[PDB]
Amino acid sequence: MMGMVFTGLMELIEDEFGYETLDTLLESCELQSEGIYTSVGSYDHQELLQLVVKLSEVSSVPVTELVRLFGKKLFVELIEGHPEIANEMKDSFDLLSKIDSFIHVEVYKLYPQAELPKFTCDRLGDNDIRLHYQSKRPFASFAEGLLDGCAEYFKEDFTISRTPETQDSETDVIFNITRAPRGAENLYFQ
Ligand code: HEM
Ligand SMILES: Oc1nc(-c2cc(-c3ccon3)n(Cc3ccccc3F)n2)ncc1F
Repeated sequence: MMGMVFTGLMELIEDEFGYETLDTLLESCELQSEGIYTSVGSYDHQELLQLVVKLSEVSSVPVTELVRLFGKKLFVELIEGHPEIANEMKDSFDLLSKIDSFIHVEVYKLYPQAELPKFTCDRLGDNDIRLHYQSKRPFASFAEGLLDGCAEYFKEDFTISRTPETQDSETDVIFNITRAPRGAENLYFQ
């Protein structure tokens, strides 16, 4: 995921502010080749970061506020990119129990330039679910951008939380997904 992440980013700055602004972004990153390929490569992580820090100084958009909105655009692009991937899904909850089984397994088999960490899923009940992610590069803001984007297309109301034990720790993060009434809050505390 790097060639199509560039596609979403180019389309976002061109429509939101202009092509002149997109021109400045291009100037910051010198391009040896054409500069716009297709999804099939695999650049560095700093490459994406360089275009992110320029987007944080050119539009004055924070790296966290931009990571949220960016998550929404690219995720719905995949929905309109794989029509039968949407048909096979039944709900966002089922989506959580399908992410590790076939979604990232089918891609891994048909795309060897990607690598994934460990994923486990415990079930506490109906209104509580737990997702454990073991990775050395855990960005909570990025994860919320993709999970909430999915709940954006469906228009549901799920809330992704986190625990304080690994709240400020890396390598392992404990997430808590809770199904709220969808129209109630401040029922208990915290
Ligand atoms: C909400 C749905 C999904 C979740 C939560 C999810 C989550 C992830 C995570 C956590 C990463 C790596 C991010 C990181 O560790 O920093 C990732 C990467 C990737 N995802 Fe997804 N993904 C989802 C759906 C998709 C979809 C729709 C596609 C396409 C079929 C897809 C293709 C990939 C590929 C190939 C990677 C490899 C790792 C990378 O992005 O660098 N993902 N996904
Ligand atoms: O004219 C167009 N406008 C938009 C658009 C639509 C929304 C929106 C409206 C309701 O919720 N989000 N935004 C807000 C926004 C989103 C992300 C970044 C900056 C932003 F300002 N931008 N997208 C395509 C167009 F062709």
